[PDB]
Amino acid sequence: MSYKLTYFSIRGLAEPIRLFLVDQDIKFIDDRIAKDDFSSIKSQFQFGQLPCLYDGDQQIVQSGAILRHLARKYNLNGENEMETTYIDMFCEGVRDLHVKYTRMIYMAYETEKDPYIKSILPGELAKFEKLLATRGNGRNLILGDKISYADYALFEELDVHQILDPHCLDKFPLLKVFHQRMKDRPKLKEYCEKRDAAKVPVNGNGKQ
Amino acid sequence: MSYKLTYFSIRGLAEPIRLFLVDQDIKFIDDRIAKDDFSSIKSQFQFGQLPCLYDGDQQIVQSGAILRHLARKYNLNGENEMETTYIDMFCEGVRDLHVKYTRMIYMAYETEKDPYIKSILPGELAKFEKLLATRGNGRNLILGDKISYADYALFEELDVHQILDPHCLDKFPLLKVFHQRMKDRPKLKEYCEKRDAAKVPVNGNGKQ
Ligand SMILES: CCCCCCSC[C@H](NC(=O)CC[C@H]([NH3+])C(=O)O)C(=O)NCC(=O)O
Ligand SMILES: CCCCCCSC[C@H](NC(=O)CC[C@H]([NH3+])C(=O)O)C(=O)NCC(=O)O
Repeated sequence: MSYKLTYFSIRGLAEPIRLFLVDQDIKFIDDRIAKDDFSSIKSQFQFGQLPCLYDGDQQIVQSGAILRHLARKYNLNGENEMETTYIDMFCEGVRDLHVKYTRMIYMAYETEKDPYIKSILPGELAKFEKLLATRGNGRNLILGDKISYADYALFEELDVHQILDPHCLDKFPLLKVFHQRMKDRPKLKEYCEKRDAAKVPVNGNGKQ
Repeated sequence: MSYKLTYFSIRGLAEPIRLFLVDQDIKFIDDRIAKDDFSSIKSQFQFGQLPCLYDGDQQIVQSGAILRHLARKYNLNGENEMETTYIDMFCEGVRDLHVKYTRMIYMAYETEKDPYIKSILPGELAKFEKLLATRGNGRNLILGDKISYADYALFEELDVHQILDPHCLDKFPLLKVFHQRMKDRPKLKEYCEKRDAAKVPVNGNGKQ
């Protein structure tokens, strides 16, 4: 196949890209590497890291650049400049939350999980609840009736946070409904069921 | 008057945006706020954070989204899909280095500065030295002859690292020369010399 996505055998940074491809029914090689095999191939990647998307003869690293490239190719980058900017801004906010999440996961899970759930996460989710409402009253997708790459990133971030704290979206009905809407899309429903059956690790250290 | 960039009175995340605006002769209000004034206006921003670009009636937060929007608007976004993807990838790499840099600056300057300079920074710069060479043999700008938004980000990242370690580019001829080339652009030369004579801090904690 012409698309190949190389990453570790976890959800991590690649999962929104996987979700984009699965939902759009773009067939790809999901190339999942063992942690010990990475050293021998790391020099092949431009910053020594994954994920990497091979798109025909093009080798593209950096998850955000991969997503935006696919978005342009498949018309999921908004319909005008303002929409393009908005989904970019939204998606960058999602990345900020993921940074806070991964710092807690990898550096301080045993002591910072509880405080993160109680004192950090609610205020961060509230920013998205308010933002999501700006188009289509937040009752469909980030841009309203048309899907964009930012929807896959937000879906994943809400999903991993619900694993972490099953009740984190209780006070956020728009985010809760958005999450379920995205999970109900036929190709994602099937994919997420298989992902759960295999208990795919969210992170590289087994914590979630 | 049609642009206002609101950020703290440091270089930080805003500086590549300032550099883009100045060098492209885009007039803007450089709205540099005091740290104690931010608490009172925090809720006006979509993620409670700066920088913010007011572009006419549009309010755009997230430094990467801001710079990508300006690049589209002023045709500094590459001339085809591969170029646009490439500069995105390159610029995201620059941001990754900045994350390493700021973590050290804000969380462990006294214990981690020397190990950063000796044992992290050189391998990170080597990645950029190799990558720079893929277009124009890396002997002009990131895309070869045409400037792009990524050039401003690479320039600022190289400059702040040269403040940290004056000798860091000695053994990277392409990056060294790129830095020389960018600093000699007349609008940047004027702006940067005024900034540095005014002792504008790189970071918010007085370390650099
Ligand atoms: C234990 C595996 C799980 C770690 C989770 C972090 S994502 C993997 C990490 N890659 C990155 O940090 C990529 C960051 C880049 N900014 C992006 O968004 O793609 C990597 O290749 N790191 C491997 C390495 O540097 O050796
Ligand atoms: C305090 C001076 C030093 C600031 C250095 C960090 S940048 C300022 C910080 N903003 C961000 O971290 C924005 C990150 C965002 N991902 C972006 O790229 O714009 C902020 O508004 N923080 C203020 C806050 O959260 O209250």
